[PDB]
Amino acid sequence: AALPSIQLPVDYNNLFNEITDFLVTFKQDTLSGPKYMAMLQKVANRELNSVIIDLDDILQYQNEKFLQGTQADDLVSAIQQNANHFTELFCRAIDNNMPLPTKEIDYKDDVLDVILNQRRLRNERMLSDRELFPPNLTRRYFLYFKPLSQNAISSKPLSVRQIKGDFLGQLITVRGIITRVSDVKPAVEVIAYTCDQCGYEVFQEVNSRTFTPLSECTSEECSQNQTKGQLFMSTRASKFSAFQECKIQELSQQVPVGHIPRSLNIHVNGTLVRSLSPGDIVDVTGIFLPAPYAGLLTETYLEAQFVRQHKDVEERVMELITSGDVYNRLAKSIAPEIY
Amino acid sequence: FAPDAVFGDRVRRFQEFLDTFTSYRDSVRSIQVYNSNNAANYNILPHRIIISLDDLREFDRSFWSGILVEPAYFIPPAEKALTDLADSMDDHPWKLSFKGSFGAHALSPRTLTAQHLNKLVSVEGIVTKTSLVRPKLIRSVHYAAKTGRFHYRDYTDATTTLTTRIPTPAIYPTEDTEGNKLTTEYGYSTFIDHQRITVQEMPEMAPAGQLPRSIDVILDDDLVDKTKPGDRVNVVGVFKSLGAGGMNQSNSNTLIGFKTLILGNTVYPLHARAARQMLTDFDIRNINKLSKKKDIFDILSQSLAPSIYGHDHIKKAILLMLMGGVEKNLENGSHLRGDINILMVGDPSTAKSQLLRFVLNTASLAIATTGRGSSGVGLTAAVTTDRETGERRLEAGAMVLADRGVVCIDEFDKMTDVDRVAIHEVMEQQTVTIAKAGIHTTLNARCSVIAAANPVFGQYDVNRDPHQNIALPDSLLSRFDLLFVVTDDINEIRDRSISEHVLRTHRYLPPGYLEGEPVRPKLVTIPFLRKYVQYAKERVIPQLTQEAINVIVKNYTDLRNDPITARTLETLIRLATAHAKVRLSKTVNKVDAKVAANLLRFALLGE
DNA sequence: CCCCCCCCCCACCCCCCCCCCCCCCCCCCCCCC
DNA sequence: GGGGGGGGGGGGGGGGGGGGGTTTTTGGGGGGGGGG
Ligand SMILES: Nc1ncnc2c1ncn2[C@@H]1O[C@H](COP(=O)(O)OP(=O)(O)NP(=O)(O)O)[C@@H](O)[C@H]1O
Ligand SMILES: [Mg+2]
Ligand SMILES: [Zn+2]
Repeated sequence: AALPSIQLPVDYNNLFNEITDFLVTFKQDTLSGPKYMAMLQKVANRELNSVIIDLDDILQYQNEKFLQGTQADDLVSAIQQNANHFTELFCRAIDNNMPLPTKEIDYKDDVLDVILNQRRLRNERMLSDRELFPPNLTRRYFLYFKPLSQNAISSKPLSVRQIKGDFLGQLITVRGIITRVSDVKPAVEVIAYTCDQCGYEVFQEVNSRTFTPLSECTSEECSQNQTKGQLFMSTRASKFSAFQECKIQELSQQVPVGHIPRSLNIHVNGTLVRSLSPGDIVDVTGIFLPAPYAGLLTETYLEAQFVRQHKDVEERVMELITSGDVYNRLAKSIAPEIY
Repeated sequence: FAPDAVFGDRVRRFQEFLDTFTSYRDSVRSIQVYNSNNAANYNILPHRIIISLDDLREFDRSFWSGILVEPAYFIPPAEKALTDLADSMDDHPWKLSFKGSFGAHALSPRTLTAQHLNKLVSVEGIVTKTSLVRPKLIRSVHYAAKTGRFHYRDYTDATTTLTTRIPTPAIYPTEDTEGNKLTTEYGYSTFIDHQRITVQEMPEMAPAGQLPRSIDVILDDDLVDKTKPGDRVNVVGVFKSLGAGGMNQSNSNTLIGFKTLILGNTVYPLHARAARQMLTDFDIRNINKLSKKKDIFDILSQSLAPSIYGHDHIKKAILLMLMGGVEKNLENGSHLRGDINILMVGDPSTAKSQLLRFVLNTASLAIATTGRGSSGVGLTAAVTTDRETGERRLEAGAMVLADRGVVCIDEFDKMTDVDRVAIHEVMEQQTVTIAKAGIHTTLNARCSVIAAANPVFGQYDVNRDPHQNIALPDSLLSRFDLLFVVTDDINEIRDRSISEHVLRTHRYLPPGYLEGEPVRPKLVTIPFLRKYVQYAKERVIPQLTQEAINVIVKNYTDLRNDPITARTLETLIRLATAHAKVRLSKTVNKVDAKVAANLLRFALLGE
């Protein structure tokens, strides 16, 4: 099945270079290392599991570069347009740039370090004539795009019915009330398989609602010996990610006259999980995306990225104690407008 | 004959048409500059033109009849020519819409017939069972990670196109021809919004003893959500068939037919006997001129239901209920309702049902109900499975469909109490709450209920108290703004008056009919009255004022210190505010409070 | 205490699978050294 | 007398084809409760 192809006003090699230059350059100097390299150092020390990319920072970086006279290709507009791809680009930039830890963490107890170290030893023996992994397996952090502050589409608080189909793929912010929330469940990122007949594990990255389990050992340790060894899934070596499904519903003021309040599924992953409770009135930024099940009609959901909620004592109580007439005034303060 | 050979000539003829009737060029440019301004100024007009089909006839009858009788071959060149016109304007495919004089192609879901398939038709009806809105995939774009090129794929189904192009299986690519792994690019990929609605035949038109027919309409992009259920509508579109109709041999059934649809091109809401009436400056000036007549409230209320004798205070209350007072929103989102809720309880044959039917014909948005015929679920909202997708979805009931309108309830005391238990939240909170089927929501039901009832006995018994005469609980009666008690009390003078009026009413003959042929002191007309109500609802929000407050507190304390309760006060405020709307006045004044107190005094005392 | 009411419960693409065909490998037999 | 080569059988792999994939209303009976 062949495909036609077209030219577009974007170049991901160029934008990858723009992203990594930003990542090693920017800092909030008006507040007086680079902000993101400091945050990545905190990730290296495993003290922080979330990288929050600010579109405000990309705007200020663009403004600085434009003040220095170079074009900057408006990366903010690009990554508001097609945010899903740019999560992958930012993670590649981080997985290249991220520094070593400054603080020690008792590393030997980490299974993924042990298993990939054993792989590296075996591959050194192979390479001595006697990528190393899928990148998601080694990527401990989670990456999120924080919207533009009002000072543009990620900034605007749409109602759910204002999310027309034209906004698919875009980073948008939606205003509503959470009507129900799922219990947290483990989604797979990378499935890990032990091989019984050679020991050399293999991995499957999963990008979809469903996957097919591997059986025959694809590794050359088996395949070059044409040994049809058996793969068995292991939870311990697999990378799971915390997954949770929520549903947001448009508020009573957003519903037009005589319409039903429309609603939208929210998918929240990683550290951002269980930031949403039912009954919360909230602005949620996320990538609005489709999912195939109908035929050409689509299921659609919001991949959550950022959450904005709408809504000392043992000595401060002495303010009222010393203020006095406490019983009378506190009694009058029950429903104070009621005679 | 093959369509492509004539496409160019059809394009240039529609281009000559658009050049000739330059109002369409002006419309295209007006849309473009509006959208450019609103894009830069930091809400968007659609890329759609309504052409008067009469203009296209007067230009070229052959092309006009081509649009009507063969739209699959004549709308694509017309839309191409229109898109080229929009391209010729300074700095996306443009779509067409049609109006006027369809002739035999003006139909209903009954008389729409298999002979009409693939023709352009106009259907009048009432909307029901609107689907959820869903994005429909029409193009997907894919970055080939190693190759660097952006591959793409177009998609087709029988709804996306006027002609039966080969289907495309809705599969996303995953590999280049060389086997290189693709990644799908949302945001460059293209999706149209898609919605499926059922237009039902108007029950007034359906012949003797047959139930209304219905047909399904498809709406795309900006036509989506232009209607809700219960809207009376005219839809224009291409009537089509789709699917295999059982010809695919897995289906053994010989007799089933083909599925059929209208692919919609425009959607007009209706209340012709338009849902929102247009007002000329002549209408504005006449409406203001009448508002300065010193007794305008009497003129308008006498102009309500001119075929009903008497009942003057009820028609006054009805007028103020059509023009309810301003709704208040307060701290912590606390809420005070602005509807006026009326209950007519009384003897038989006292025009209670006829007054409900007049209100049903006069308000901008009214929903009829009857006590036995209404379920409590059928009143609030009902869970159903949307067969378009398979999900549980709410269907709006009468109270929700009447939001920012009115509800008429005849035979109200005949309701079962599990129905009336569902009335309470609408009256008390202007809302209904659902907590079933895993659906936990609250819906707006902001509307004036007007209801008709009889006492527990067949006629009102003046020997006994109102709570003993009237079936309803006090916990429901207290929620109505005005409780009217009417009686058919016998009196020769009143009987003579009402009788000669009713005989004049029954001696009517509509224009043009022969004598005895079957059908197929200043007062305003009902179209004028409907326009006046729309004007006053839209354009004036009366502000409360101390000179009115003085009258209100004086009257409230006097009424209470001789059934009266705290709720009576904001009822008086609502009645005064609505009478200020009758005066078209930015303020409520002492006159409004005096009339409000006089009318509520009539309702309470039988004054 | 009896009767009537009213309340409750209930009915088209992709994967798995199976069949067919072709080639290769392994054993046995015969000849040659 | 043993080893190589040739020839035949048997097994395995690959390819191709095919088939499968719940609330809401209405009516009835029975049980429980209230009013004269
Ligand atoms: N004041 C009146 N003027 C003219 N016709 C009247 C008047 N009062 C009653 N009628 C007629 O009485 C008939 C019955 O009216 P209707 O509105 O059904 O009465 P109702 O109050 O609803 N009675 P019911 O439904 O039994 O409680 C209609 O045909 C009216 O035209
Ligand atoms: Mg009646
Ligand atoms: Zn193996």
